[PDB]
Amino acid sequence: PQETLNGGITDMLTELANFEKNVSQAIHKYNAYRKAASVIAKYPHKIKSGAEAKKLPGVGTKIAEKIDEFLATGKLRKLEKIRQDDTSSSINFLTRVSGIGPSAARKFVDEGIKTLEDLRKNEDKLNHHQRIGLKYFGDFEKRIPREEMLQMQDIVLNEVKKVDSEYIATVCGSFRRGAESSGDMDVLLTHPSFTSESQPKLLHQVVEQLQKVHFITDTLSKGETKFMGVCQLPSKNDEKEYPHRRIDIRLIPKDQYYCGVLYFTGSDIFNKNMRAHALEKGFTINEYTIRPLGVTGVAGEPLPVDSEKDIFDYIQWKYREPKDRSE
DNA sequence: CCGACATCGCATCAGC
DNA sequence: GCTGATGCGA
DNA sequence: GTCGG
Ligand SMILES: Nc1ncnc2c1ncn2[C@H]1C[C@H](O)[C@@H](COP(=O)(O)NP(=O)(O)OP(=O)(O)O)O1
Ligand SMILES: [Mg+2]
Ligand SMILES: [Mg+2]
Ligand code: NA
Ligand code: NA
Repeated sequence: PQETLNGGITDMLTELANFEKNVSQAIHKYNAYRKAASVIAKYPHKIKSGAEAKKLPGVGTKIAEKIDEFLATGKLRKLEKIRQDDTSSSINFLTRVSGIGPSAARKFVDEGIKTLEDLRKNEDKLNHHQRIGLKYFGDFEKRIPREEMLQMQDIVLNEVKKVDSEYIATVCGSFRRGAESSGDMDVLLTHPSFTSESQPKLLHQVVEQLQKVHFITDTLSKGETKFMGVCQLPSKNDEKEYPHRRIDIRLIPKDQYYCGVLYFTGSDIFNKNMRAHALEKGFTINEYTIRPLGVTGVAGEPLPVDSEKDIFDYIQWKYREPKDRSE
């Protein structure tokens, strides 16, 4: 449905969502507000009353009232007030820095630190993730065009095969679904010598090579199975340098790779749909495995999976190209 | 009336 | 020192 | 905040 159809309402609900997470520390009210924002933004009619919207799953009494006040006054008093609030609005803002959550932001604002400049003055009070978050605050809220993503995929698949040609890597996320832009790069990785019933060196060697050719520039976190960091395309000729980008690389056992690929390909709402279909079918799907329920409710052993399609077959669903997995 | 609401790897903190 | 908890991003 | 056992 069109943007400014009920855009005024969904912006209201998303604002309310973020204050719940970042200021009130009420994570379930956060998800609640977003569930309503989502179900309304897909509703193909301009909403006339709070009662009209209350018919949608996720829209209860309190949001129905808020919609009324909005439709009648063009604003929400509680939201207007909380926007005015110097403490609460500063807390909400600081959480836009990756590494700073609802709790850290609460602390900074307590001891007087409210803005980016305040963060820049106080580097010694920040940890490694947060410094990188501050350093790339602007870049991180930018989107990545598919053309850049393709160029990034080139570098990654190249350097990975160059380390060891038996590696298997797949760029998942929205990129794999064909999207015209992406928020980050989600890379999945496996090797024929790494399974469930089974070398930690496998992930480290890939990160290292990518740092060598200077594709990876910073590191947020890194273990034996998951890498979170920053990456940048090399800049061409004398043209303006590319934004720094968020990139994830995680090493998955060969056994669990395609449950991994399928899950991390998304979309979000496709996953929950395909998890519940799926449920009436007597199977249970997580990111690792698919297991059979289970005549009382016991899970049997993990079932063998050697492609995405296998998992589609178990639950008797027609395989669907990542292109169509928007839900 | 009252609990569930997605889930997990990693960094750092709190406590011993 | 170690172990578990907590915060964080996704 | 919403839904439902
Ligand atoms: N809450 C959730 N429930 C089910 N799957 C989820 C999930 N959160 C993440 N995933 C799975 C499904 C997601 O598709 C996949 C990648 O996570 P992202 O990179 O955070 N989201 P995407 O890459 O699609 O879009 P973009 O990055 O351009 O903003 O991880
Ligand atoms: Mg992504
Ligand atoms: Mg991601
Ligand atoms: Na409802
Ligand atoms: Na943040």
